[PDB]
Amino acid sequence: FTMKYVGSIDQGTTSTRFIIFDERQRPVSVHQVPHTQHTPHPGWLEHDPMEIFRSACKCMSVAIAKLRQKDASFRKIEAIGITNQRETTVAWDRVTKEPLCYAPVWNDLRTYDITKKVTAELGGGDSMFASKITGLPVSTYFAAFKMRWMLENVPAVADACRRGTLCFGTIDTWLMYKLSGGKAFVTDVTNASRTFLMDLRTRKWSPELCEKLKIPMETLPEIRSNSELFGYVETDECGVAAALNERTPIMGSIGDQQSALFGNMCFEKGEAKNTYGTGCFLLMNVGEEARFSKHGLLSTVGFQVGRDGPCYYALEGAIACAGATVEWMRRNMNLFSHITECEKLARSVPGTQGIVFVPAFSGLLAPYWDPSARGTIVGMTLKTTRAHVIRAALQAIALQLNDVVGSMKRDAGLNLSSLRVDGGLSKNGLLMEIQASLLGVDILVPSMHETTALGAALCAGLAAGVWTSLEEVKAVSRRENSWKTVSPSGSAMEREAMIAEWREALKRTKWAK
Amino acid sequence: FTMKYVGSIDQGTTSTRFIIFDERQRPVSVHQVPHTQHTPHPGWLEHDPMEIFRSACKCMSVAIAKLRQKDASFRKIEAIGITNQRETTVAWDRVTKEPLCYAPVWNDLRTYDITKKVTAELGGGDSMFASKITGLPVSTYFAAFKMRWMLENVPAVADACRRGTLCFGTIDTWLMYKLSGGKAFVTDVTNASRTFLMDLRTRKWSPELCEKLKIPMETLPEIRSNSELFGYVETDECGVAAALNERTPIMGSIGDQQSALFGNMCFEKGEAKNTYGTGCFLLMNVGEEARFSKHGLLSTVGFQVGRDGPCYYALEGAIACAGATVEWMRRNMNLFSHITECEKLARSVPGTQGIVFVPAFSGLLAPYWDPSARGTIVGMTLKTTRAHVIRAALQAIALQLNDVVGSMKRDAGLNLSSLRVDGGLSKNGLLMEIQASLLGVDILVPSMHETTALGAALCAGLAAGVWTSLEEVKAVSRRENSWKTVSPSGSAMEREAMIAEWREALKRTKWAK
Repeated sequence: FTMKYVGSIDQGTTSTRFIIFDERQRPVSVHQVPHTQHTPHPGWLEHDPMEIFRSACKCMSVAIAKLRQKDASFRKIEAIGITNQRETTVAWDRVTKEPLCYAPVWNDLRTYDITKKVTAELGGGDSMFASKITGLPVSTYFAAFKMRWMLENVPAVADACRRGTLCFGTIDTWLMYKLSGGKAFVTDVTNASRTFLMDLRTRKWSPELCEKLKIPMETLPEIRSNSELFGYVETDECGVAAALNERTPIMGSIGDQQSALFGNMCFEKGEAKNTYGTGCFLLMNVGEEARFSKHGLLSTVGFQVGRDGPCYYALEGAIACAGATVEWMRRNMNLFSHITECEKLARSVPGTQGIVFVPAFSGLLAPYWDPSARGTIVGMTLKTTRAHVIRAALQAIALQLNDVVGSMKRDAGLNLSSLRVDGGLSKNGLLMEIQASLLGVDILVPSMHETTALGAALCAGLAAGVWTSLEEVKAVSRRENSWKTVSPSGSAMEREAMIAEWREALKRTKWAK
Repeated sequence: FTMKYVGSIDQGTTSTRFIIFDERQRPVSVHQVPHTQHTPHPGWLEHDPMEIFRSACKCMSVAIAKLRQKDASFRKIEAIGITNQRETTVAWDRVTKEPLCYAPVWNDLRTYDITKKVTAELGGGDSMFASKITGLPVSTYFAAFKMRWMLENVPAVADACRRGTLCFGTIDTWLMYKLSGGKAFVTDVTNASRTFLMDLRTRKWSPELCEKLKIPMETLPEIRSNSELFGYVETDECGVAAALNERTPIMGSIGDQQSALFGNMCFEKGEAKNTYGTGCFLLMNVGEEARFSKHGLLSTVGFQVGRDGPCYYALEGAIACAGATVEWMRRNMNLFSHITECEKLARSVPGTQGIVFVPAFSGLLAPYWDPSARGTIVGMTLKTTRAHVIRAALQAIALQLNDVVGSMKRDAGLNLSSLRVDGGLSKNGLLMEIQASLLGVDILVPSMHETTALGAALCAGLAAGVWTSLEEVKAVSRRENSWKTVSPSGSAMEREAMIAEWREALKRTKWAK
């Protein structure tokens, strides 16, 4: 008949974007809007929920209008998916339809005290005590402790709970709620596994944990899968219902990192993806039976297509300062001026010439979690230059990623075929080359990199019949979107030495608790 | 009645200078001449003895001619003092009055094998086997080991020793020999305390040591004080005699660090000097009985005025990278552009906010000697900037001196009353401030900065009758050349946290082999 279009709302930490994809999985229109990073106290971070909602409406409004110019024919989007910064938690009132306060963000640290209380009083000192249930350890990261914090610290959230009018939700839940004009109150499986309130295997709330954590189960959305009807766009903000033309269904919702796992087509077990952002997130499909880590890695839902579809599980590892380390060398240290210079400088020298740079600015994590680890450089000499330091920082990222994959490989009980990679630092050739060398697998860099956004459109398109199967979805990707492989070149000696040098380096990073 | 003037030959590693001073201790005329750095093998360094000799003659000539033009009251130089690069060793012939080879320089590593032979066979493994005699460990620096090397590897030397036509001399001896036409074969006690052949307690050659090191006592100069008649300039190379016009006595000889100690007026026990060069050298006057270190510091003669006058001893500490650290951050790391900016950037932050930079690029020295230590930075966060890193560098210079000082304080059973500072990094006002807070004593910075050259002018002039006593020297100086006094200015708790962070940091710097 004619060209069909699916919409993705990509709700991130620093901004909101809306992207329209056509049926050949190509993004044809985009708009982006930043929202304000509220830091009321040191280590705290909150976002304005209404600002996020509007950013989303505006993005939808402009992308549509721009597409209308490119294709005077376009009329309707078949369905819209949402992908979102996870763990961030919105508190709101069922009837005023308004937020009770600003949403604490996933990396916010206000809940540190509640976090000690939980592991001591509830876990007897074991921070992993609920890990066979949720997949997670206790930390400031997860939704639940944000909910507790709002209950304990914000009068409005208190009354509203008493009155039986309190809604909690992650950003997918808030968005779907406000988009539908208060009609939908749902969350998908990937997002709900980041709350600390969901049994990972059954995919249902945990009465046990909501009791002990004292979150009143009536405050929580219905859980669903990543691909099925959530509701429709009813709303009029920024004139969106009118910008869409027919009633538009919402048919995809999925956490950003899992979305990137899905948009990179990591459909079978052992298939993995790393997103280099600020920021590194690595996820591996472990298959249909959930696996639990003996190394501190997270167990989480990878994705579930359909009310009745199979739930695939993931192991997840993170690095905090990846693209942040490059920004730091640039903006904080004046080691170079324009992002271009980073790779050029690191390839200017043959190697790091005895130095290690451990950029644990925010602590360690991964499979060696250490909060007191700090940014460290060792081994310098009067021959050491900034180009060694830059290459060192790039090596450290890849070596942390190596320890993570190495942990995953043992926890899942399987191997890594290859690593799909997206985000900023994957535009860095030297980074990818060192990474392949260490891992010893091929690394695939996608030309169309809007992968996180795509995963959401995939979920919504599959539900809406735009695509019929994972099979079709892959075949379209294979046809439409070229790739670039980076293979290992590491001569097996160089690799193993570099790891033991890095081993030693890690011993010198403990700084201050 | 008429203006009196004293001359100073300052024969350093990279060049030679002749500074004329008036009785106000003002420098009125200078001329500088470089000499070639012959580096025939890696780790090696030697100078052309004769090139050095003509450097000084020509310095004398031109400086004297310049002062006759610009000063009508100038008639003659009352006396000449020599200060020099210590340990650098010349072998020359008693009759030809020429050198048998170039002079290994203090930092030349050719004597390394002979150094391990000595500590293993004479020391029984203990490189300190002679420090209660010489104040020194076995090491590539000292003159004895350069002499042995020359007897072993240079035919003409071995031959000349054979014939009894051999002279050995540090640069002071060589200069005074050649300047006097060969009439004076003398050394000062400061330079002779760097040969490894002088018993510290008598200030005489140790027949025990010359035996064990197989140096014929017949090849060595007579030891004298720093201030007394050495000889007279008689040579006419470059017309010096003609220039000098009258007959001029050489009446000052003193190794370069002891001359900085003397030029900065450290006459009493507890007074110390630090030269902020590449490069840090700290010397403390410890009184009239030699004191020995439990921590690796060198014991030496500080100064002796008069033929058998009172001899003041000293303790010597060094750090390897100071000015070198500042150049490194500019040149290798791009942290700043002009040298101006270093103190500017370091000043724009109130503290280091946790980070420690130990710039042990070439190993650790001083009282925690470790050649495996490498340059290392601990405690960085994403709030850390170049400014904090600059600051931490400067702090680290001060911290290392504090360690050297505390160690000297213990060893000599005494406090530090003031530290007189000089060298390029002494113009860094913030560094000067951190060091005063850290030590808790006043830092004195002289405005007439030619302090190394002046110590030699003062030796010669005390002996010639220009200044009548040590007290007149101090009064003229206080009268004529302004000192800057820099006071302690912090809290004892900030001090103590800074020293605590530091000890910890040191613990993470081992890296090499």
